[PDB]
Amino acid sequence: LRNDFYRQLVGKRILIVVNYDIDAICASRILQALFKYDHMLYTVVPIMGVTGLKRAYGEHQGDVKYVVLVNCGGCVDIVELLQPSDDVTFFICDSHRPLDVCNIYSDRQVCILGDASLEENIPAFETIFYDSEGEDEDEDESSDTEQQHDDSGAGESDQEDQAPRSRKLSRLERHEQRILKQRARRQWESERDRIMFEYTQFSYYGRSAALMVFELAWKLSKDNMDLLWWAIVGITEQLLLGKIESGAYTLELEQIQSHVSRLTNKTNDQNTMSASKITFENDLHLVLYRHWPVTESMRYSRYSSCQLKLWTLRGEKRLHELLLEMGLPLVHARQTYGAMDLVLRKEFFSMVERLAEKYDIADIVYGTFTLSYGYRSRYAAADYVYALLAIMESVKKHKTPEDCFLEASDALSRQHKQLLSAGIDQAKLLHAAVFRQVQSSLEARQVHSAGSFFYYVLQEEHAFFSYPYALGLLARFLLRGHVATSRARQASDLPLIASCPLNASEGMCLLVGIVPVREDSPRNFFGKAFEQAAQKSGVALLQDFFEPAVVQLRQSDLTRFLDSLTV
Amino acid sequence: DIATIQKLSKDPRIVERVVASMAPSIYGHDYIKRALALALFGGESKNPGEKHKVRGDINLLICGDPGTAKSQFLKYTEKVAPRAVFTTGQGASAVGLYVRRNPVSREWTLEAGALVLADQGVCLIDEFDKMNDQDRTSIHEAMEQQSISISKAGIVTSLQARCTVIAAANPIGGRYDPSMTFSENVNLSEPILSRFDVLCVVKDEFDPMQDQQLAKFVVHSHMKHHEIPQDLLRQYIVYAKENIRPKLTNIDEDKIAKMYAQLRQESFATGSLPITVRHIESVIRMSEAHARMHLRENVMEADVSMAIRMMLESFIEAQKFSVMKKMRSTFQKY
Ligand SMILES: Nc1ncnc2c1ncn2[C@@H]1O[C@H](COP(=O)(O)OP(=O)(O)OP(=O)(O)O)[C@@H](O)[C@H]1O
Repeated sequence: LRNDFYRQLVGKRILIVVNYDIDAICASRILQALFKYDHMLYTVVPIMGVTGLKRAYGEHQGDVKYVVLVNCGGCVDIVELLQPSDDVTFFICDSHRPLDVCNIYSDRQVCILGDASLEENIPAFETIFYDSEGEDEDEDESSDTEQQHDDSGAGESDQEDQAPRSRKLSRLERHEQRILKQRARRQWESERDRIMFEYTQFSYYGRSAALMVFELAWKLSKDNMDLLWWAIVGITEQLLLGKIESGAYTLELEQIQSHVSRLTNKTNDQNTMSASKITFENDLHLVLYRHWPVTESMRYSRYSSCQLKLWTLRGEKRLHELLLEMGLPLVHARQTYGAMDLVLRKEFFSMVERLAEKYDIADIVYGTFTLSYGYRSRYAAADYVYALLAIMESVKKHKTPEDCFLEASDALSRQHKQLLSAGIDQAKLLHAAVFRQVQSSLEARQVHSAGSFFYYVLQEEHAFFSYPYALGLLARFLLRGHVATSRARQASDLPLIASCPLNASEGMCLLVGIVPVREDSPRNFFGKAFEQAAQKSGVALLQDFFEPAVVQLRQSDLTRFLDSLTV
Repeated sequence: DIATIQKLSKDPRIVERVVASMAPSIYGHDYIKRALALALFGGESKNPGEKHKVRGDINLLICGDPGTAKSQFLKYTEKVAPRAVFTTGQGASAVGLYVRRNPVSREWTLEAGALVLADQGVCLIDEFDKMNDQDRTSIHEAMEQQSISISKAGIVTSLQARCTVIAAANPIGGRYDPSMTFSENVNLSEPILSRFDVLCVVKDEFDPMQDQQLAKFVVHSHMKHHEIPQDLLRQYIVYAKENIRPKLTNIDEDKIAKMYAQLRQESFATGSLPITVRHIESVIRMSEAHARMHLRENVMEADVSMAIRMMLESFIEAQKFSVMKKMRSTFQKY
């Protein structure tokens, strides 16, 4: 709730919107709007990393009490992170959910939006910080330390039969005067079975970043159509239930339509140009039905391709055979779908949905929205987001990271669109440059298993694959690629790694972790899994991202680290 | 009976089984056998950005003997390979049978050569070396710029010549010289020397054992009255130079520089007859040729080192009685 706490929000603030994300911008531009509405000046921020965050707060060494960060938080007992915080108001709203408890407790400078059907970690603080063994926060028999310290009367207090609290059992000795430590460790470790179940085996994401924010601003009587679209963007990023889960899809078909359909501000007069209120339809995650012909865009998506195996010829043969049953002309299969004639381009999906039921594909259609600004053309559900990811354009000017962020947030207006087509173009060329490596690497047989996983390494830098989003995308097209056709049915289920050269950064051999096949809810080990070898030998590793599934190494200090990381 | 390919086509011994179907005619001469064998289907356009179109071309040459069987080597090429035309030495003045376009004379019939008439294929030459210098001029761009360009009519249009070239010439000096230098063996002008390729030669000296062996083979050849067939590999090479489109990757491409230096340092004014930056790139052509002989599309040290093997043999071939320069230089390489 903040139908009460929002009424705190008038004084000065800082609105930080942590490292690059589509949840980020969609969730934050609305609040920029909200906050120049009630006549507040504030601060939006680019985040380059947790160090970027810490210097940022360092540069804002004031007493801005209404500090705000969003889509982060699980890093420390962040009073340890952020010492000078005294009673300063922070707000966490992150869906990176497996977060510390010291950030949850200490009801001082934090917002426990603790609301979940998992009441599983209640004494998770009641024994690690509250108990201790072989400790110094205590007294001694001598008269020089005759003062009572922060006596928790627990293992946090002494273990020499000095514990006024801890009134479950005997006092002097259970079997010995220090069986205190024995039972302390019993509970400690027997329930580190569940502490190590947290944060040291697996990570995930939770819920939205900004649909809660839509309901917040909905209670103040705003029917901002565009805010529905921006939140739609925020979700349709990791609506990708194979990437990171939505789940609620068939429940949000009630939720969001109920937000928007039932309140019909015009039921009879809406046949107008500007922003004719949003609609909903059941369509695909075929990449880019609209502005391209079929036959290139039927070819660069993984799911349409992997099930029909087109990077070899034979897939094209069966492809043509299904265009045959579809009876699309090849010319028409090479003019833009919109550039087609009428009747075919109307009936296209109408036929494809039902007579693809019978030929190896079942999971291409979705439920989404689309709308006009005017009479130019009818933009698409995600063709923003696949234009966005192409704006992470790590050029060597050193300004372009933050500048491309600022550009991106200045994109989803109804105004700036000469760039949006730019994003489309950039996206397409990268999208088929993805495919351009798979044939090279598959049929060169670069699929290094090397034991319990599959593994890739690469050799030099591409501007595609300088940054790691494209890298995860590489790994997540090859994987299906190889494991369709080179295997029996036994070994299709193992995880994957991939090197990522950075000729820019003096030689670091970046990596990204990614998971085996077809287990949507059973997600990453790699919330910590890499860190094993970090303990065993341990060499210059990083975990800088609030994204977990990533590292950054030296050019060449990986292989032995990998041999340790065999297990 | 169409996986005729892939019941067999992936074996390691198939480096040499292609040689057994060149021309089933000659006892010796593995070298030119292999050279034509690779160059019949090798090729790569690799058009970089707007610069030019590099080559679907090569000019292998054998300047042998006036009468060692050479003109017969050529015909099986045609009887297998997809395109051609037959032409012998003493062609036109290289103009060809420059028209102005009218409905007078009933259209004033039109063409410019035969590399205009057969591109990405072959069209044949025999016994060249005693032809009009005014043709050795003329053909001297199409080989490498692979481009034609004309004038001198009612038009100045242009047209594509992507081809390779037959060789088939004749030496001067009677039959063939000793190991004494090659520029002295046949006398072609300076700005033609530019390009050059697969340098082989039918140098002859007498072994009676070999005379016995081949002559048995000959009379056996004259005794047929009434591994590969020609039935198939035709289609292998259609497939190979049509569909698959190889590549290269950094494996050892620095070694090429040391060997080019081995030319320039061992060879300065003795033998090294302006062999510029075409034959070097022909190195790549051999390697890409080998991998398409394998349908590989990439490679390790193997194909490039095979190129180095063959070139190392040849450039020892065309020296002096001091014949072992790169030989001594490459026992460490070899
Ligand atoms: N291994 C061989 N098998 C069959 N015939 C051979 C062989 N070696 C030499 N010959 C014979 O030698 C003759 C060579 O004459 P050919 O018709 O080849 O003219 P040429 O050698 O090309 O001479 P030029 O090119 O100087 O006119 C051919 O008849 C050929 O049959």
